[PDB]
Amino acid sequence: DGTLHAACQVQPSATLDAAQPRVTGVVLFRQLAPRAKLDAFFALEGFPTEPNSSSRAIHVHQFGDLSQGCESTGPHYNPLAVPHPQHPGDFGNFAVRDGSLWRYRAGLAASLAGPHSIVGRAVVVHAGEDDLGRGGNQASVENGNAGRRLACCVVGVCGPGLWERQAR
Amino acid sequence: GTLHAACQVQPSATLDAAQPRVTGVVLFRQLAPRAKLDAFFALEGFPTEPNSSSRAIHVHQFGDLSQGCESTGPHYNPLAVPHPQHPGDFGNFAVRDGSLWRYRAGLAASLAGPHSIVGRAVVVHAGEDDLGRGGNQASVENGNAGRRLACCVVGVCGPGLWERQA
Ligand SMILES: [Cu+2]
Ligand SMILES: [Cu+2]
Ligand SMILES: [Zn+2]
Ligand SMILES: [Zn+2]
Repeated sequence: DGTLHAACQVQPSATLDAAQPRVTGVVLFRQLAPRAKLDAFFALEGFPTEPNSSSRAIHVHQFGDLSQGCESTGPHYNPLAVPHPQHPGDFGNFAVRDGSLWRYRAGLAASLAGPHSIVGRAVVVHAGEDDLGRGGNQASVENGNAGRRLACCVVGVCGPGLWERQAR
Repeated sequence: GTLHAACQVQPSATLDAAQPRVTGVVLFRQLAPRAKLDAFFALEGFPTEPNSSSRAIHVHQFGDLSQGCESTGPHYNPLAVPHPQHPGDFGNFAVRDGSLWRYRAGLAASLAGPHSIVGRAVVVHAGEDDLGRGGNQASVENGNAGRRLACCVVGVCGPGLWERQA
């Protein structure tokens, strides 16, 4: 009703080397009301199956600009000028098992509405684990040392269908 | 403050093997929240015969590429008006030798406000928009512009693309 829905078709970065994995999938967002915390769904494939598991970071980056693949999306979206991992799109780490990632998350800080909306911004999936600001360099407090940008998408307005169908 | 947006046009995920593969960029610039929108279109990949052709580009309701361009919904119509008065009804563009290149000023779409096209879809079609003059119901809903070939989700971007791509 006042519920907001968004979607993001994660696709490999245009700038990848042949050696890098090619990650594809979907991120869905659902926010029951403007003041509500964000719910999300993440389902990705294309990670290496050996090693059989890994931890990978996903965040929101400032610009839905895929002109240089994921590189052109800019830094973590940071409308309140705070350190990582206080950015609204700091979604954290996700467990990859046998090449796949499948996870719902709730209580996210980001919004689909208002001045700090992530609609039209980028979701970026990284090669590495987010150290959550606990590493011993400046990068830790910018991006969590999450490493190379594997795959990304622009967050789009969508209907309720995708979320309803996925939930079943 | 000026707003800029970009849309990285790519072939639909759901094309068959015999359809053309159209790629390129649409850039947007809005000087103030209630200014008319300026847009730049630069695409390639159209069939090179017929050497000349006219092809429609529109904004569709949903930035949803789950089914490629098919899942982007109908034309975005926040102000409840018939085709071709939708804000993202960009009209027909001259394609010559596979390519399309055009600047349009003073479009009645917005990057700001409740009716923003940010996060919606730009869709490039195989045919020409009949601009509401086709003589049937579809004509005043979508202009009978044929199949959806290529699309993208409109993204917030910095000033750089607009300065360089012109
Ligand atoms: Cu990131
Ligand atoms: Cu269209
Ligand atoms: Zn961050
Ligand atoms: Zn229309």
